Amino acid sequence: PKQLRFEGERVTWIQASTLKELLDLKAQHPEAKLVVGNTEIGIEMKFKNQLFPMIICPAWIPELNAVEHGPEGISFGAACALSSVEKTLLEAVAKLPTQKTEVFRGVLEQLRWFAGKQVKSVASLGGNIITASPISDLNPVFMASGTKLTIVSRGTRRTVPMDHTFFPSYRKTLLGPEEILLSIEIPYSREDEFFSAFKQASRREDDIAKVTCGMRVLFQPGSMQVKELALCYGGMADRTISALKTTQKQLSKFWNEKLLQDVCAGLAEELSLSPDAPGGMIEFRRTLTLSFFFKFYLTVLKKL
Amino acid sequence: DELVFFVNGKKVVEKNADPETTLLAYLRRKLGLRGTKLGCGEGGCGACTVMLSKYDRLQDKIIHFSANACLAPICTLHHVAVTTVEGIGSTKTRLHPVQERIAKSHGSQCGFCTPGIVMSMYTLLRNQPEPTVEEIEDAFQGNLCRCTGYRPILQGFRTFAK
Amino acid sequence: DELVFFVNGKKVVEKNADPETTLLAYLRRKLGLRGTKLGCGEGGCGACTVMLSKYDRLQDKIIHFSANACLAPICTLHHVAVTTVEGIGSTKTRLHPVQERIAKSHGSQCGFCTPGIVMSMYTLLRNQPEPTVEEIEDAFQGNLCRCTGYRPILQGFRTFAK
Amino acid sequence: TVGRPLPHLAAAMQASGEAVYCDDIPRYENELFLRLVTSTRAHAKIKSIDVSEAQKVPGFVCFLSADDIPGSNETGLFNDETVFAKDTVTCVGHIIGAVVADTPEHAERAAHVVKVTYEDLPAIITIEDAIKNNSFYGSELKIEKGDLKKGFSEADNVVSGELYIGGQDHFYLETHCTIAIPKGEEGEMELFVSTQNAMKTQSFVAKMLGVPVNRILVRVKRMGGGFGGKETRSTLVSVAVALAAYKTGHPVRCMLDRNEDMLITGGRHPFLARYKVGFMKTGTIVALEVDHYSNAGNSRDLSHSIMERALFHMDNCYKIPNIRGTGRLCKTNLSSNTAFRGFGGPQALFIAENWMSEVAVTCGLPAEEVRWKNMYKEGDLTHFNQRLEGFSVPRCWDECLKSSQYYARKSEVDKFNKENCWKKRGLCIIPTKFGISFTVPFLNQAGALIHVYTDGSVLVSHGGTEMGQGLHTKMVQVASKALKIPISKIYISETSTNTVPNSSPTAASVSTDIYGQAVYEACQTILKRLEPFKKKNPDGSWEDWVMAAYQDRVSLSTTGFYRTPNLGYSFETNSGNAFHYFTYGVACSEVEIDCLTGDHKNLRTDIVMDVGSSLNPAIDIGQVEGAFVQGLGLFTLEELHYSPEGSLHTRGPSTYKIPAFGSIPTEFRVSLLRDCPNKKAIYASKAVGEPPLFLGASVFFAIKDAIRAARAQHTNNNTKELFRLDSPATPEKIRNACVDKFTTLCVTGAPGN
Amino acid sequence: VLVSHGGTEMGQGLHTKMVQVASKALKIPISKIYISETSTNTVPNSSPTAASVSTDIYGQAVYEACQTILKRLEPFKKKNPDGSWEDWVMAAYQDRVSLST
Amino acid sequence: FVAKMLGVPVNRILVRVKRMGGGFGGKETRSTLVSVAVALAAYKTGHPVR
Amino acid sequence: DTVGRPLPHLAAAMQASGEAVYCDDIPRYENELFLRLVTSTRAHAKIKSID
Ligand SMILES: Cc1cc2nc3c(=O)[nH]c(=O)nc-3n(C[C@H](O)[C@H](O)[C@H](O)COP(=O)(O)OP(=O)(O)OC[C@H]3O[C@@H](n4cnc5c(N)ncnc54)[C@H](O)[C@@H]3O)c2cc1C
Ligand SMILES: Nc1nc2c(c(=O)[nH]1)N[C@H]1C(S)=C(S)[C@@H](COP(=O)(O)O)O[C@H]1N2
Ligand SMILES: Nc1nc2c(c(=O)[nH]1)N[C@H]1C(S)=C(S)[C@@H](COP(=O)(O)O)O[C@H]1N2
Ligand SMILES: O=c1[nH]c(=O)c2nc[nH]c2[nH]1
Ligand code: MOM
Ligand code: MOM
Ligand code: FES
Ligand code: FES
Ligand code: FES
Ligand code: FES
Repeated sequence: PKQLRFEGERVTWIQASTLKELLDLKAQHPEAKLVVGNTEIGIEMKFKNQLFPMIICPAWIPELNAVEHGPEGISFGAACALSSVEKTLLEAVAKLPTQKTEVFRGVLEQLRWFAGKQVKSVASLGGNIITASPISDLNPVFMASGTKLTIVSRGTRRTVPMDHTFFPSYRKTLLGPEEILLSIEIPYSREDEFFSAFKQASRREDDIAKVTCGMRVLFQPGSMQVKELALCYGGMADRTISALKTTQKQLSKFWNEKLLQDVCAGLAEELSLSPDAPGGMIEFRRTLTLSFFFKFYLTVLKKL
Repeated sequence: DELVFFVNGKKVVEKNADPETTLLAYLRRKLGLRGTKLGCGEGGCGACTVMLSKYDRLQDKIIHFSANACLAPICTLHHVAVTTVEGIGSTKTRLHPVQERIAKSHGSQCGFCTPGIVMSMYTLLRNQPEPTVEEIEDAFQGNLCRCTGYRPILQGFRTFAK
Repeated sequence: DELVFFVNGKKVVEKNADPETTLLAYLRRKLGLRGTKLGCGEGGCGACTVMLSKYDRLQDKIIHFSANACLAPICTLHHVAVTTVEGIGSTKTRLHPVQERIAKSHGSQCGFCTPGIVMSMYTLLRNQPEPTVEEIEDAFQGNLCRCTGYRPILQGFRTFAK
Repeated sequence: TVGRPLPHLAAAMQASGEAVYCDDIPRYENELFLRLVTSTRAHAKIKSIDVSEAQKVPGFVCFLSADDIPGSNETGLFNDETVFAKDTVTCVGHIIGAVVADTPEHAERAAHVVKVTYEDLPAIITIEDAIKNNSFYGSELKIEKGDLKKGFSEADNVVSGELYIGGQDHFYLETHCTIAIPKGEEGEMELFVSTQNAMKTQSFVAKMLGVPVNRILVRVKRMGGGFGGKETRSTLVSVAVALAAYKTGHPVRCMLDRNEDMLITGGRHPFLARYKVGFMKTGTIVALEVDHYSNAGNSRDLSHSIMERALFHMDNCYKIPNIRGTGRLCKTNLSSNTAFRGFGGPQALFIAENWMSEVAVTCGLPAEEVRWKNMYKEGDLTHFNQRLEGFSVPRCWDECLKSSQYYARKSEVDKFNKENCWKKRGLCIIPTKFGISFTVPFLNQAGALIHVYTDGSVLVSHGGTEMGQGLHTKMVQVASKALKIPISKIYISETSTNTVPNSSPTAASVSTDIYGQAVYEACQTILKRLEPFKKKNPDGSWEDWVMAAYQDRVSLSTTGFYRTPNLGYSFETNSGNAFHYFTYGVACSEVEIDCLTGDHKNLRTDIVMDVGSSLNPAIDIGQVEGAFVQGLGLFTLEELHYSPEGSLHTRGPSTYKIPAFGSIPTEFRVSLLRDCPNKKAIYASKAVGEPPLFLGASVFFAIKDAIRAARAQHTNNNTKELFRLDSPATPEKIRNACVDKFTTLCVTGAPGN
Repeated sequence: VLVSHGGTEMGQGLHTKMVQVASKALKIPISKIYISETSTNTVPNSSPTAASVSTDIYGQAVYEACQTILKRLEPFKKKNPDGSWEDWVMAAYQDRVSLST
Repeated sequence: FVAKMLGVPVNRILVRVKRMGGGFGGKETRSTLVSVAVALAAYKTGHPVR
Repeated sequence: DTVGRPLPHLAAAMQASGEAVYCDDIPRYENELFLRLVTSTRAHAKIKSID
């Protein structure tokens, strides 16, 4: 299986066969666009009028396609199709015990009413994550769960749990210009750890103003007392954000009526929208942020 | 380099692949297989549905999955085999049961979304010969029909469950 | 080597001339100027009559002569300028008097031989603007017409003498 | 086979991908491609157009503008449009010109790269701007019956208010499409279009080219959907591609991408309505005053006729003694809005069902009791003084109540709502009637043309176009019955302007009626002519008769024609028939809403339509199902959204949501009403195309019921309050009206409740 | 006006002669009339164009066709004696009379 | 003759004749030796043929 | 009324310019194919094989 090269009117396409080839081509040409399923790039060239004169397709590279079951969680190469993610994860949910599968089930909810068998069969994971759509339905989940990301460039290799710093500005991620996303390990749910994922049913502007969230609480052992709390939202800014001030304020607080009141006051304050925020739908958007959390709150209480 | 893929079993050797060419454009306009339709070009309607098959050096097995042709660069398809509506049957030889079913069930009115629903269903059957009512209904989140109201299609295809 | 000639004033750069290509085939089928007709392919009917112009490094002058396009290899035409029936007039802009004359005189019936007679006469006029009845009548030994009985053509063209 | 469930004649070819649509036609060796160049400004002066960079694009052939047109640049139904824009653009999709190139791709690159330089002009975008800027086409249309002061004096309660219903995109799976072939002689041209209107395609091309209509041939095999958007608007592509063909002397084609189509082609008219209803504590309506405003966009097109059908349907199925309905067409800087399945009926009918639902709340009575009390009786006159004969709604209504088990399921609902706190259910039952006939009397005409060949086989041709509704199928059923021969011996190829001239657009749901009739006449003539040979040989076959007629030199070709008798409403006087008859129906629907997200399930729908004696139950059930789900789309799901500057954001499936597989009610039952022959149409049948769409509103109001219930739970305590809910009732609109501890700020701040 | 008939044009001027007849029968300019082609979907079961009788038989068929059109337009002609052919034609379409035969 | 050879009803077959460059009787009937052959080629290959 | 008057053939000018379209002058489709009849070289014979 050798590297192929195609040239046309305006674009050059290199089909890389080896992770070394890929890492080398990105170093030699940091501008080069990576393309797996094309479900995002395709849109950009046709409707948003971008020309990327230079494209690398890493689809063939093993690594990038590998599905590994480590002790922390399940790692997926960045090129695996959302449909593989969904299939691997459906099996995990049905095989392992409930308590270890909160995140997976979060991911699977976002995965439910999302595109179609056609899109999910060719859309990559890494593809979604790196695209950094403000209304990506997955990034809020990976963020709230602290999904570990393995990022590689020629020579260097780092792993980092995804958090708010990973999405710095509109459409930007925190990759260096030579780096590619190698893999993604979705975490196993711990004891005393619960998770939920909700999304606005509908969408009205291209990549803004669709509320979607991942939510995670970790309690002190056998208690109702909060140890970690993460509430991440898409659809409320130009990027996946985290409700850091709100959730910080609730550490070692008890999961009850009062905390509900504080979190909602917090969410209305910190994720507040100006009455001319892009996307409109101001009031509905507020209401989903709190209503989503209320569902989380109520669902956690049942899980407790 | 040469681009090599298959369509309806037939070898395609493209010596001057342009990276910008979508498979839809390639079928309709270079190959003349006009069964696959353009409906939106953004992957939302399914009118361009085809089935792709590649050998996966990993599962051992050959996999079959459905795909949007309006978004699929031919350049991703080296050593992949495409099957279109005209590849599974025809009123000239024999309709595939998927085709005959949608036809006799009044699941096709204007007909422009039919070839892709045929393909979306045909793909499911390739992966699961005896699928559930659950699996049949969900097989079509990526196909839109403006004519039928969907009820007759789902009823026609439900005969493939149990 | 490139083959370069002109057709109705437009440059033609053939990079892969086949020696076996006749001008008729080229006009009709590469250029899609369908006013020149195939009637026999052996030089006997004139349905394929064009005018050719070359600069003659000798007479000094540019010469204009008529030619059978079913028999002219494009390969003999380097630096030659072809003029066809669509090169001298048109109902879309203006008929050349040769065309208008044959029309109004009932010199055209089925009309398949008309382009070549127009061309045969047009050439005569390019070489002699005031020809004699004698020269007009003889200008046509290479054009056959199955329809008219020739009388009306000659009468109509006679108005070019004196 | 008439009355038997015969599958659509093309279905198997459609299932296989052998069925040929416009863009599937093979290309000529020299065929060229066109891409429209289009405004990016709502209202401006065009300062310059620069083609510099488009010229550099490989395969570029030419840029076309207003200057290239040889005949006229004046087009449209009411001559108020440009083929290409000249000095000023009047909306965002306004066509300025077009690039022609050797591939659709090269076309696309070249068009995208044309710089237009603009000079912004004051711009009227909303209905509200149009009113306050007094910006309308024509004057006020009006229907007035009885006497209002005295309706309102006599009235116990008087509810008034304001309502909005959003527009809608056709979303035909196949977008607009034209192939133009210029012949090279005498200005002749042959065109293959996806259009409902081959007669207007022909006129417009010819007017633009400056050539007589007899030089222009328009052929239409089939469409991948029409729903009204190809009644007129198809010509924005056709006329442009024709010009390209004229200018270059080559065949030229265009299919629009979705985003172009949704921008340019126009869709359903949004309506604003300001209303005042007068009623007794009983719920009997005593007076009604409605002013309608439609958002027309930048040309007249069909807007005027749309407002007429709206004014004819402002009563639904309700006897209203004192009634005044006005209508105003707003002239605005937006794509010209056009025909959409229902043609103003849906909008007027929804307005009506809106004040009706409020009457019933205000009176604290159940809705079905109030709807029923107010219903027309056999033989009542409409607010436009037409007699209602064979009014079959009570049958539809009882039968719908019974098989829908409405009174029992209503118990289950109030039950569910007492035991459920953040989820609620609704159930509603709604009638409709829909007038059958074009509002303009001259369009109610139809030709057919039959040849019988000497092998016995038959070629039918008629003015109607096939867009999925199964017109050709039904026509082939009629011929075959009329002629007393198997369907297998008959065929329809296509619609064309050279077989049937001056055809009305395939629209208004009357095509089976009028074309059916024309084919029937055609058949009859063929039957007279064969009679003698049938007598001379009573035991022979059809083929013998046919052969013996040819041997004896009797013509086996004839035209057929039909005129709808007795039409002609007058807006002064307020009398004469507007329609030939009405189609009637009733739907009941049950939804469950989520009060915390505004999301909802459609649990069950039951439908009983009066179609008379269906020519094809399968096709007709198929029409009811289709119409309904598009209505369900209109009222609950589909939303076009514009910038403050008039620029459309919603330009594909990803931001415009038409109904999906899983949208349809979980329990979706449709019945045709039995034993109700219609004397007024071919073989006792009825038009089915447009009339069912409005029954989709049954979900709008079931949702409104569910919202009512959520409010009584979590907000105030008025069993009798009325909140405004506009159309479409999307997730947003639904959530926001579930006023709760969340939508107010919780927190124990304070607001509403 | 679009005239179509069973006869084919091979140089003998059949279409010319048919156009002349239609224009005389209808009492309108030749310029307003056209024949595009001969086709089996406009006139079926046609005898070959032959035997020298085409002007005779097709001429007579076009005459009949014309007559029927003239009957049809008669009322509108009487209602508007001073109007143009185009007025009669338009008035007939508005009144839902067939202009095809 | 096209229909008979293809085995399909006559109503499936459309013949158009704009003009001829001469007939004189030779295209009264004999035209069909080409027509029928070209039609078959069109049938067998599914492409336009001349 | 031009009956009896010497009106020129209606297509003559187009025939004179070469705009008049005959069968072979109709543009070809992208995929259009070409047929050549194979024909006997014998007046009366039994066809024994075709190669
Ligand atoms: C109609 C339809 C519906 C959709 N619905 C949803 C939805 O409901 N929710 C949602 O979240 N998304 C949705 N999407 C978007 C879809 O999930 C993403 O488009 C997809 O995951 C991108 O994967 P791809 O293989 O197509 O990436 P490509 O388009 O091929 O490229 C993706 C981007 O990531 C970069 N990239 C790709 N791989 C790597 C890598 N390994 N390392 C570094 N950079 C990389 C590319 O350069 C590019 O910027 C939808 C798309 C369509 C077609
Ligand atoms: N499948 C399908 N059904 C359809 C349409 C369409 O485009 N596709 N258009 C509708 C509209 S707008 C009308 S007016 C009628 C038109 O056809 P008919 O007159 O034969 O009912 O069918 C309706 N049903
Ligand atoms: N120019 C011309 N004249 C012609 C022919 C022709 O092909 N070209 N055909 C001849 C023959 S064989 C006949 S039978 C008649 C038929 O046409 P008509 O019936 O209009 O005369 O035209 C005659 N004159
Ligand atoms: O003038 C019209 N009147 C109508 O009723 C109608 N319906 C569709 N299109 C129409 N046009
Ligand atoms: O009359 Mo239907 O074309 O909206
Ligand atoms: O032989 Mo002439 O009758 O065509
Ligand atoms: S065209 Fe709509 S998804 Fe491919
Ligand atoms: S039948 Fe027309 S879109 Fe499905
Ligand atoms: S074709 Fe007869 S001379 Fe060339
Ligand atoms: S006109 Fe027929 S050959 Fe001269």
